[PDB]
Amino acid sequence: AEELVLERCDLELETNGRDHHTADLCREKLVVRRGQPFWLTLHFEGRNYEASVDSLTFSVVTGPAPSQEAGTKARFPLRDAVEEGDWTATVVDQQDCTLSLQLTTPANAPIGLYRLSLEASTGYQGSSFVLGHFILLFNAWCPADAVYLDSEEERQEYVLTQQGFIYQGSAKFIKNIPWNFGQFEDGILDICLILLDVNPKFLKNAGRDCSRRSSPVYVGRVVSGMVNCNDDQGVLLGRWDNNYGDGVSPMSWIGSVDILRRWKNHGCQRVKYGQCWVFAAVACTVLRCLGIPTRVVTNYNSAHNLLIEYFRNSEMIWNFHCWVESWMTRPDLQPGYEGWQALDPTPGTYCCGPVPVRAIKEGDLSTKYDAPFVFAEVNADVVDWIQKSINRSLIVGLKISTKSVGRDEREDITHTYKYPEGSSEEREAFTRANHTGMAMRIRVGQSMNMGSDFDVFAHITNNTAEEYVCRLLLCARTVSYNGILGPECGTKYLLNLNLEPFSEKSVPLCILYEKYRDCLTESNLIKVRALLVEPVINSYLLAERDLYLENPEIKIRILGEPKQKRKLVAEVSLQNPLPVALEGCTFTVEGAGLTEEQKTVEIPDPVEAGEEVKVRMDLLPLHMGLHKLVVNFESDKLKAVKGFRNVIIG
Amino acid sequence: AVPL
Repeated sequence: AEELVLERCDLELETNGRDHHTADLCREKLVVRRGQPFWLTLHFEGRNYEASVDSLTFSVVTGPAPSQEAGTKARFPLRDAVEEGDWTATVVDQQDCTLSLQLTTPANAPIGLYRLSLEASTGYQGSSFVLGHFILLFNAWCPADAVYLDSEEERQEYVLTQQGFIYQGSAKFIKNIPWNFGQFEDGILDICLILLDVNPKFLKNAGRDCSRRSSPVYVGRVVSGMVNCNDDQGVLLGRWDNNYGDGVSPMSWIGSVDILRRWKNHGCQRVKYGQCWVFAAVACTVLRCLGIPTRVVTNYNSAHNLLIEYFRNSEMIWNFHCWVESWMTRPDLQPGYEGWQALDPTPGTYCCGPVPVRAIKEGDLSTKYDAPFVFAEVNADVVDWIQKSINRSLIVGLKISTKSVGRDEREDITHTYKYPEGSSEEREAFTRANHTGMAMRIRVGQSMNMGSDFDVFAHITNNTAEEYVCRLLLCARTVSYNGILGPECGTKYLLNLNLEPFSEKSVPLCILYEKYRDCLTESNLIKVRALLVEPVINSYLLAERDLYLENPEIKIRILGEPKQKRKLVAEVSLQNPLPVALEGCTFTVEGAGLTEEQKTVEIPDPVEAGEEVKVRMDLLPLHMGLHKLVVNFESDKLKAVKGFRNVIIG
Repeated sequence: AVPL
């Protein structure tokens, strides 16, 4: 019995690509989707395969360290019995010198490049051939696959469609930008494989990383970490300072292809520059390429305050933010979390997600991975205290948007992240999320004299069992009477402020004459504003308070008997409150019923800081009963200070 | 994107 001579192996690129929805990717290499049969044809030289004498065994391996235990290596006989869910090969057609086979892969096989080998034994003597290579991808058409989507129209949109829209602008002005995902363009798949092959998990344990690629949760997670630079292997370098001269402007890009190519072409070095939508767009491209159903989503925020300043000048809040959602089951979580999963590749690990959009709507923030981050992107919590009252100067999570299935229209998916405001479902979610509460008010607890230095306090009360780590900005500005804020006269900022369960703190800011003296207004008024930020759950506390800097009191002493029409002497004094000297000091005293003339006494010498100043005036009561003496004090730096004194006569 |  002559040994079979394999002439050639035909990969049936055409029939395979068509059937696996990978036609564009079947350049000259075979690409297929897992859990679905595919075809190949052996051409023999001489006699054909005779099942009765020939034994053919197939071998597949993927990655730098394949093993059967890890599912990255498989061996399987060419036979008639087909075990569903396994690697198998069976004959389906046999002609003169051709043998057509059908191969199937598990629906949870690791995706990646595979080398296919064939062992052909005729009784005693045997031979081995490398038939070729194929690439194996996730399969949204296969019901047993974790990324299965039951709607064909949605598989066209979220996997096969190479152009779409990315939403920008603002809630009020929703702007769309066209984008060429180009997931099937020449070279792109190879680049995506490289991207996996350079991720830190592959460096740490190659064989394990290749095996874990059976999971779209794992692959998604890895893609979310590799899109931003961080460790120079990453794809894009972010920049928001509006200065992109040594690179490409984030607003300029119209697709993912050039970015991916540039990255690879420079030895896997960051591409400049990106912003959120660009990170999201690339991720979407990579994920679609590998066959995980994905869409780019945009969320809008808005504003009308100390909050604004705090942001102007490490998570923060933009006019809009973009990320991706990807479709898959979650066998790693409690049942019922299959579906759309948010992944945020915009800059515990550099990765972010996947987290079920559903766990975010429900406030179930322990669900892996990174629920709080995504929750904080669509929920903020702003409260004022005037002395507690909800503040709406800040609104997060508006008009969440993504492209419509098979139409150039926008779909609003806000409902998928957030129950209606006021709804009882919304309240249950806030409750699951953040397990009376915490408050903040400006204290002074003292007199504040024009001229002095003194402290004000951000007084913070934590009446929950929870410990909070917060940022606190506490600052003061002069405030005129018409309410306009003048220049700042004291600031304090704590990046780390710790509040133990059921405790309180009075955080001080010193207010200094030197800083306020000259920036003061006609009012003698200073506004203290505090902002307490708790970044995890995205909660904000605002406390405001105006303060009145009082003028010194004019001491007025009457000396003598109050008897009807007897003589009396008035002693009038003021203690300089300034740490500097008063010049051109003059008191003015009058009062019908006590004196008939207006007494004005000049002060020759400058009144030194902290020093008192006395003058006296003889008075002549004339009628029984109450008379008020009235006094004005004038000077170069302290003006129109007043006082009075009741006097009763007998 | 700009800080809100």
